[PDB]
Amino acid sequence: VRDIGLRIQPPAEKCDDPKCPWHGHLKIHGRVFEGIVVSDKPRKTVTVERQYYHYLKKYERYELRRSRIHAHNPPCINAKVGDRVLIAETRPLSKTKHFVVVAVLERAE
Amino acid sequence: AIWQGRSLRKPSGGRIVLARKKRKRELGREPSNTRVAEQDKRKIIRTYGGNKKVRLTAAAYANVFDKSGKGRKVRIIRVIENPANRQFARRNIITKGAIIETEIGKAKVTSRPGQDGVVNAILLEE
Amino acid sequence: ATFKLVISDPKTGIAKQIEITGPEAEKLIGKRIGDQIPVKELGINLNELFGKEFPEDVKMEIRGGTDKDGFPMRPDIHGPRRVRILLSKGPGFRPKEKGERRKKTVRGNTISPEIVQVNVKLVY
RNA sequence: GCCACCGGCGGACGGCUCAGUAACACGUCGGUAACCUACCCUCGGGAGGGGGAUAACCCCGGGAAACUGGGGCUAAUCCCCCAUAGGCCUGGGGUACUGGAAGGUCCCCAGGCCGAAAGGGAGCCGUAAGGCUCCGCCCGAGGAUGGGCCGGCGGCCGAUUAGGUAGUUGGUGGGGUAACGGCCCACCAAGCCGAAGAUCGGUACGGGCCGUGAGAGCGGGAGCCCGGAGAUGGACACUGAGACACGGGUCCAGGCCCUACGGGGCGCAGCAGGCGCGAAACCUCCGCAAUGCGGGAAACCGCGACGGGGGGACCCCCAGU
Ligand SMILES: [Mg+2]
Ligand SMILES: [Mg+2]
Ligand SMILES: [Mg+2]
Ligand SMILES: [Mg+2]
Ligand SMILES: [Mg+2]
Ligand SMILES: [Mg+2]
Ligand SMILES: [Zn+2]
Repeated sequence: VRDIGLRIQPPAEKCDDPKCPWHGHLKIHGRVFEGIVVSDKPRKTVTVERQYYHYLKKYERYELRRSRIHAHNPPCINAKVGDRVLIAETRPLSKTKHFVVVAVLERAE
Repeated sequence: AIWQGRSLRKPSGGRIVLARKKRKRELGREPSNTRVAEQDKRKIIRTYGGNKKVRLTAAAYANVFDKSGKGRKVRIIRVIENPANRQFARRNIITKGAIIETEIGKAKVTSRPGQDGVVNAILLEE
Repeated sequence: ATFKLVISDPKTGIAKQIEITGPEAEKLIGKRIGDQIPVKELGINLNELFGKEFPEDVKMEIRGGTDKDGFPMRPDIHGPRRVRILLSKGPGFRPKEKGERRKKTVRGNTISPEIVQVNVKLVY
């Protein structure tokens, strides 16, 4: 079984395109995040959301924050809305796609 | 005056006011549309840092290839079905996906002529 | 009009000048650069000023010449007109830098009643 | 021994001001396996043959000036060709290296395109061959120095401004670039931001830091260092390793200056000095001895950078009558 430098398990199918890190000619290098999908309307792209807490200092309380990014969605792991995904960083793929989906966790619920 | 810098419109739809001027290191050049002719012409450019770029402008031969690695320098007749642009196969513009019709069959171009200054192809099967 | 010819002998590298007018300043009024005019027909000037040795079939041609105000003649702009073009070398510009250009005023190719100096050399 | 001219390197740094900019401009953590790089450091290899003009100098000048023409003679570490090393693209087949992971590196076949160099200069030793060592030239692999590009996060005000976007968001095939990218193009779709404040207006160079307070906090970011941007306003190119160049070049707009009335020029947000504006801000000084930079084999040469004084109730410390 092939690894790419993440110590995780590959997908159970084979792809076509060359913009896939598992089966093609793409290289991943950088940050490694984790979120849940909020749309996949256009072709081969998703939108992933993650949440964190900001700590104000004058009032000493917390505050909820978000971050929405866009990721390439190779045809061997095509992710729908409402499921956890691991995403990695690589070169610019379009005007606003700079990440790629590598593994899907918890499909349905 | 072909500036290849940033864009002037945010992904949300608001406009951007440029803060500086155009740097000389961001510019672009003219597309070198390769034609078919009876003698191939090519020029030489000086590029960023002092390098060079050979620039083909008219095409005569093809360097067609095979499955056993056997090339042959044969000349081309005309282009058919360039998927890049809709009206290239008519004017005989060879870009990179062009389907060249050599005098030993058909072939598909697998090199960038405007960047290397040669035409290469694989012997397309029927 | 009247002109100031600069006769130059290429076989010995010395020159002289003479002033012609009247009938003389009409038989080279429309001549372009590199024309080969016979000396005997035009020239009232004699086989002197140089040493009295020239044959009888000698003839000179037009090379250059300045203008009434002091501009040179650029042997590429045909026509007896005056223009202002951007140069990089050649008659009409002395660069004195590397890769530099400038916008100098030059004169055409055909002689005119404005030209004051005419440059010629003697081919035998 | 003095001087100018061809030729090399430098003039893209250094000095100045804060107009524009709410933006990947800046701070911090990461990325380039998607990129360029003269001077400098190491290792491994080359310098084999031909050719050619023209400045200085001599003979004539033109023009009011700015400037500029014709003929003769000459040399190079100047310029050009040939060959070979080498660089680049594509097809087929081996598994030698780095790394977390090879569109990269290495080896063997095949088809093409591009294509190097100055054995040059100065001392010495021998009758001469010829050496000794000093400064050099070209290609390849790697570093270093300097940058281009790209992400995650962090820092103003307005609802008496609610909808905004149509190359706009994405895909497929390409061109262009040093390089990835709607950065541009030809087709196929209908996506993309937004009451957790999008869009549009307002004000503003960002930070290390600075004033004030017992602290929590509130207010400011001229001077010193680090990043960004600009050279009367707007557009655009040439040379170079690097610029779309404050003391380099064009065009428009708006000012001014010299002219023999045909034509030429200039733009201190460099240092002193002048006018105008204002409540509001200095000498038209001495030096390359010090710190450094550019040139040179070196001794050296230049520098309103930097260094020394002149003027002024600028801020602190220590004293007199
Ligand atoms: Mg500068
Ligand atoms: Mg605004
Ligand atoms: Mg001469
Ligand atoms: Mg594409
Ligand atoms: Mg401002
Ligand atoms: Mg005062
Ligand atoms: Zn795959």
